[PDB]
Amino acid sequence: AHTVKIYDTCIGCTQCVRACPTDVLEMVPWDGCRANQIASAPRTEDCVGCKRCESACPTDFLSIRVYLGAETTRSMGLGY
Amino acid sequence: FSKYLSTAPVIGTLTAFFLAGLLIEINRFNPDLLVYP
Amino acid sequence: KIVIDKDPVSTSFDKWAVPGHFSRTLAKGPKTTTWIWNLHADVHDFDSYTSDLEEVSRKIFSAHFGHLAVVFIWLSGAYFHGARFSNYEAWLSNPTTIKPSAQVVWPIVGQEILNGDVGGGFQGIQITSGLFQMWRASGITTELQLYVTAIGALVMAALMLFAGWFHYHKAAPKLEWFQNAESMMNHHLGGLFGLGSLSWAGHQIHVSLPVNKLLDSGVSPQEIPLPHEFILNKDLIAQLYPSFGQGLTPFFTLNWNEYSDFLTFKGGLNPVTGGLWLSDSAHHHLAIAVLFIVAGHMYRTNWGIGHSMKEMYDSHKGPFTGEGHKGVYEIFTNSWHAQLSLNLALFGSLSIIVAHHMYSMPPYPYLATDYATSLCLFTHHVWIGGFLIVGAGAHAAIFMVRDYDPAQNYNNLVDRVLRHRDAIISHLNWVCIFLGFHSFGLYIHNDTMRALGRPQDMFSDAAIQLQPVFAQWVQGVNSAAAGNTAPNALANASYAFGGDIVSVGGKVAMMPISLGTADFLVHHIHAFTIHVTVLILLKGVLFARNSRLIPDKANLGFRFPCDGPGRGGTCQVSAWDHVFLGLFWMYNSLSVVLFHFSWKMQSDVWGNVTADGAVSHITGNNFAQGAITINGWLRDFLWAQASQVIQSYGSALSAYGLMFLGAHFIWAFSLMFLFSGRGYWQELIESIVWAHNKLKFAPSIQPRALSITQGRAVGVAHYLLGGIATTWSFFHARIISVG
Amino acid sequence: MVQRGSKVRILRKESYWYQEIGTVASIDQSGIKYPVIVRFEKVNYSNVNSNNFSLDEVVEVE
Amino acid sequence: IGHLSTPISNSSAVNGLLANLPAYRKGLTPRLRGLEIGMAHGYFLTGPFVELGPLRNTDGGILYGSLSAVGLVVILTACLALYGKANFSGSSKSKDATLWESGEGWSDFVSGWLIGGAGSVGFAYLLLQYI
Amino acid sequence: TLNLNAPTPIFGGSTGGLLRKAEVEEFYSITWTGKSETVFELPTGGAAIMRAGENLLRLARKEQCIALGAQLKDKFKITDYKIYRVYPSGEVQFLHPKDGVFPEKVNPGRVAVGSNKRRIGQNPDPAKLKFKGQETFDS
Amino acid sequence: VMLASVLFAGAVGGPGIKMKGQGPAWPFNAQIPFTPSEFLAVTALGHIIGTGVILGI
Amino acid sequence: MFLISWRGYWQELIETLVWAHERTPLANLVRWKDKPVALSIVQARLVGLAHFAVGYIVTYAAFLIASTASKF
Ligand code: CLA
Ligand code: CLA
Ligand SMILES: CC1=C(C/C=C(\C)CCC[C@H](C)CCC[C@H](C)CCCC(C)C)C(=O)c2ccccc2C1=O
Ligand SMILES: CC1=C(C/C=C(\C)CCC[C@H](C)CCC[C@H](C)CCCC(C)C)C(=O)c2ccccc2C1=O
Repeated sequence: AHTVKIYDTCIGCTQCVRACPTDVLEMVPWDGCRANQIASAPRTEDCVGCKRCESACPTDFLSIRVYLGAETTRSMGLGY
Repeated sequence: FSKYLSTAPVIGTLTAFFLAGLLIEINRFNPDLLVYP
Repeated sequence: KIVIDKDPVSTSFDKWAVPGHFSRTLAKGPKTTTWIWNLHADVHDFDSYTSDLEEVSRKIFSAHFGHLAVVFIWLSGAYFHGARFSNYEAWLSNPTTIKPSAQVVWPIVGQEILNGDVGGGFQGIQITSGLFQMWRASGITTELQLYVTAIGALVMAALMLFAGWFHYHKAAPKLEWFQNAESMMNHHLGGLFGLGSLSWAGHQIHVSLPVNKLLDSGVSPQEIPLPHEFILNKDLIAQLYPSFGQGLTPFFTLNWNEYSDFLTFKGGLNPVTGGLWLSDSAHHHLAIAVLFIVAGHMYRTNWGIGHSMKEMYDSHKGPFTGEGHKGVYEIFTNSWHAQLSLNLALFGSLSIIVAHHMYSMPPYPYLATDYATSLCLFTHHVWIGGFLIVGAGAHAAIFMVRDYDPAQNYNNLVDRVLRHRDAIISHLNWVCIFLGFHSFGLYIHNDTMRALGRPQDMFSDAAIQLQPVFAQWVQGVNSAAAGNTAPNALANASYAFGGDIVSVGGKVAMMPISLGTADFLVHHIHAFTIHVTVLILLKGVLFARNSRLIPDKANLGFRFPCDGPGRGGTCQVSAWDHVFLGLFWMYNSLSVVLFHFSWKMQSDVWGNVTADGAVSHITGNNFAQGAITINGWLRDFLWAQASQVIQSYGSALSAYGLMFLGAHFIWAFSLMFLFSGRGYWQELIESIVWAHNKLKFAPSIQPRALSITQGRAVGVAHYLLGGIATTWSFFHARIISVG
Repeated sequence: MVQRGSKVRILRKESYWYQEIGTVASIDQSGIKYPVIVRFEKVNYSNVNSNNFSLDEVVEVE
Repeated sequence: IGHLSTPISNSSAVNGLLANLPAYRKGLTPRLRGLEIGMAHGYFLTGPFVELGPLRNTDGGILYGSLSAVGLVVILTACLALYGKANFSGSSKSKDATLWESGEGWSDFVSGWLIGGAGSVGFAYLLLQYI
Repeated sequence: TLNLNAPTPIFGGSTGGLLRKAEVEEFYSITWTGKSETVFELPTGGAAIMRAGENLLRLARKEQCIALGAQLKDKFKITDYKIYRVYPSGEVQFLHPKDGVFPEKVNPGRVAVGSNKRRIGQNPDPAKLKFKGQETFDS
Repeated sequence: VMLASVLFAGAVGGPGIKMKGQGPAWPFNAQIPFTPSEFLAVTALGHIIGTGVILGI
Repeated sequence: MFLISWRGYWQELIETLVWAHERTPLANLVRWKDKPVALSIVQARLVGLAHFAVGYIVTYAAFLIASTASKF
């Protein structure tokens, strides 16, 4: 599966979650503040690798990264 | 219309129309200028 | 019902200041340099920024007036340059010997060597547009009639341009004036096409036929009376086809047989000129007019009688096809793109039909012997036609993204084609592979057989024969059709199927284009290359909304480059990218059609006739055994016939030699954009913004690389321009020298 | 300590506006990491003009 | 419903030809259905080789053409062996358990294609050079 | 749960959907309640009609379920879509909403999976992690 | 012949018209059927049929 | 062909050839073990450059030899 790592420069903008076409991402409360959020990827096996979550991140050089790893049938996006 | 002529495509064209016609008229009275004589 | 609005848009220059004023995305200012290309991309796409179909359609109507202006401006320049800068007066005295010419070149740096010895006492560029043969068929004998027509087009150009100002700024029609397709079809059929062919039929009778009757008797262009004298002096119209002495009494009393001398069905070629008989074309557009005027009284209007196109589609439904054509009228009175794509398909399909019907039935006098024009007239309208067919697959795809509605289309004929599109594409996929093997591989077989010294194993006429029997039969039913099944016609529909050699001057005007083993191969090359061009464009249309790969491809748009490197990589998935790929295949398909045409005629058809009657063609009948191998296509066509485009330096054909190499450049320059990608240059520019930011003068409009979609677009644009203009220069420099 | 309106230079080496001048729009008056909001004249490739930096990545060139 | 229902979809005039070919026919064993498949394809495959050959007007052409067609069948025995070596690894069972789904008879099918394929190539050599 | 059997929409078509991959492993099904009898585009071809329902549709990919689940939230405002993935010849039931709420909404009890306590410019060089099982982005 | 063709167009093509009763009315507001839209219809069709009939024979 | 045309045209072309193979009788029975996909993005840059570079070199070596062996 492709690896999705979320870095701490995220702001809880929730834009990469709603730009995901395969429902990989979600929002989660933050530990050290307990008010703001961060994105999280608990469903990285579903990730096709379209990098639409990077097109929606407003931070300068985006806080969520996608590294295209091994290609399963889900990440290849195959209907067969 | 004057503020239209200050825009880049027109003033990029009429000066290129000016600088070409500068070079065109030079080669009519001064033909075949290879070197400085 | 005419309904308009009075002054919706003022005539101001406030928006001439700001570029990009029309959209909410633009006019804020170019922060980067993509805005300069984002501006010129989405100007004449009125549907994106304006979200009112009433406001959109007013922009579209008045814009065709502006395009009608630039055609009239272009037509005046065709008439002015024939008036001032042409040898049209000297050409009418000797039409075979003197080459047609306009566009005198100015005495500057050396381009006054292009003003060559073109004929008589004139020096200019030998033109290949056929305006000299079109104006002779119109009857024009002096340059004053060309000069006033150039003025007549410029006042018409101002008339259309004023009408585009008026019908948007002052009196803009409402939406309901545009959705009346039945009254529009009634008016364009009888009025534009019927009266346009009725009134032109009036010109060919009163004007064209009298002067050509004396020109083919060959008196002089000076001794011939002016064409108003054939209207005033009825004794002058009585000495030639004396049926005008009875007036319009043969017309109204249905005694039409008295018009058997200027409304004929002779149907052949003129033995003096080598064009169609003008009395045929006089009878032609008269019959076309009545068919078009009668057909314009078909569709219903506010007078009750008439067909309704909405109720013809309702109850045109079978058991295979569900709800039938129910919904295609409501699609076509709301989508401006589905109207554009269909009107582009049959405008470009027609433009190749015009090319095929004009080399074989040459309509104009001394067009057939002018090999320099008949080849360029073919190759032009073929090339014009194929661009418009790609615009059909383009604008059909733009229909699918934003004008397609699933609620209006349930089980109709749009839904049922989008439901078995995997059966349509894959059966189209197979038939290209079947045709690519069994047509191109028969050349690869013939290369390998002639290379290995096995000439008895290839596909030829002295070998394993592949004779075209389904086309040779149709050559037989149309060459033996005058007198048996078209009994009134004196000769056949063309001499291309069968008939005599019409020899005007020393040269062949037309002769029967035979079909052999080579003609089986190229016509299946044409069948193959077209079916791939269909396959790319139709894949773009049917998968414009979704696929198994991207199920929301219509939410991303008609024109977006990729959905990323995931799903294996989704580059060129959109509907725009299939139009981009089909442009090369259209270029690939049509360039063989023009290579087929240019050597079929030079070897078998075009040539000279001796004083006994034997024909000696241009390339000497080498299409039969040469054009079955790719080496013969290289050795005997592309290498052997480019010997005039490269030996043209130092002569009057030199600008064809410079356009030859200069188009090899732009073609090869296009691969810099096609083969490479954007993100290289965006980090190369980052080294050049640095070397400008070092000296403190980097521009505030930040430099960007061209987009992925633009880099594809700027690469296909220079690709077609590089190869067509090479084919332009190769065709022109060849047939001017030998034909 | 940077205040609002102060013209800063960015030391974040990954940023598009690294070693470039920008004006701080605001600072967040809590303990949130990366509170410094700088507005820039030049847009990056995603055509935005702001980012959240820390005080360690900015200076006080004024 | 997921499959499209055209009027000629599920027609008994062509669903009866599919159910009676030796790939879907119920009564056959894999040795027999390899023989019936092999006898049909080897019979026509010698067709294009004797009339469209590198040598056709020879002594000479009917034998070497049919020598080429048995050359295809001995190639295609390997392809049916290699497809069975690959797609049936451990005789990989599935939901249907036919000759095509699980292996279960596959070594006999390739020999059946071998016997009937080399037969009808030689059988059609008799009807062309002789008879 | 999946509530199969549930009525398929009144569709009859689509070559482009649910081929041999579905019967061996991992097809999906999206279940919703549509508050009309209206037409909607499918990711396969375009129409069906949504039932009163309990509406269910068996799709090939999860990507095709979220694309259809976005259309029901956009055009019809029915956001009650509840996708699944099947049993013995499938893998994992109840894919979305995974914690009883939409992923763009915050929900306590979720754990930040794939989080990093560093920036991207603080990523190490790959030469420092050479010939080791560590990767240049994992923590 | 031509005057017979207007009756043949008025008897066959006459009841073929789907929309009846429209304007304009007759100029004296008379109680005459086949409103002059339809009279211009069947006479033009009668001039169409009567032309080919005359030239066909 | 591998340089100008890029991948996701062909991935959506194979997703119909996969369909036409799974629905064709007497060939529905023969099954792949590898699911057919298009060539990758990095892959057909190499494939397009290889055909480019071989075709660059094979064409000149045929021309450089035969244009000199014919005359010396
Ligand atoms: C002459 C007086 C005049 C004036 C002052 C205006 C003013 C306006 N027009 Mg109007 N209009 C006019 C005449 C005029 N128009 C004419 C003659 C037509 C028929 C073509 C129209 C049809 C029209 C439409 C459909 C629209 C406007 C619109 C507008 C508004 C914005 C246009 C703009 O800013 O771009 C200025 C544009 C240009 C300077 C480009 C003109 C391009 C010309 C027509 C053709 C150039 C092609 C040429 C052949 C080049 C070929 C290539 C070359 C290398 C050889 C502005 C109020 C727009 C509007 O109101 O939006 C709400 C709008 O949609 N006009
Ligand atoms: C000359 C270069 C070239 C060649 C050979 C091809 C070939 C093909 N293109 Mg491509 N294409 C090209 C340029 C080329 N294209 C370019 C420049 C672009 C960018 C615009 C494209 C973009 C493109 C698109 C968008 C599409 C194609 C498609 C196709 C395929 C059409 C199907 C067919 O008829 O195959 C027939 C095969 C041939 C004609 C090759 C001749 C080889 C002979 C006959 C057999 C080989 C001899 C021997 C048996 C070799 C094996 C022995 C060896 C292993 C030892 C075909 C493979 C289409 C497709 O795939 O749909 C099915 C399609 O949609 N191409
Ligand atoms: C060369 C190239 C570029 C670089 C090309 C760029 C940036 C275009 C810039 C060139 C033009 C000519 C700059 C024009 C600048 C001014 C308009 C010049 C004005 C001069 C006046 C006198 C008229 C890409 O961005 C690119 C992107 C994607 C695929 C392929 C390519 C590609 O091949
Ligand atoms: C045609 C094409 C395909 C489709 C190609 C496929 C599916 C591969 C088909 C090739 C067949 C298998 C023939 C190849 C046989 C070779 C002659 C030998 C290959 C074996 C070597 C290991 C020796 C792409 O996937 C693609 C992707 C990105 C950019 C361009 C393209 C592209 O142009």
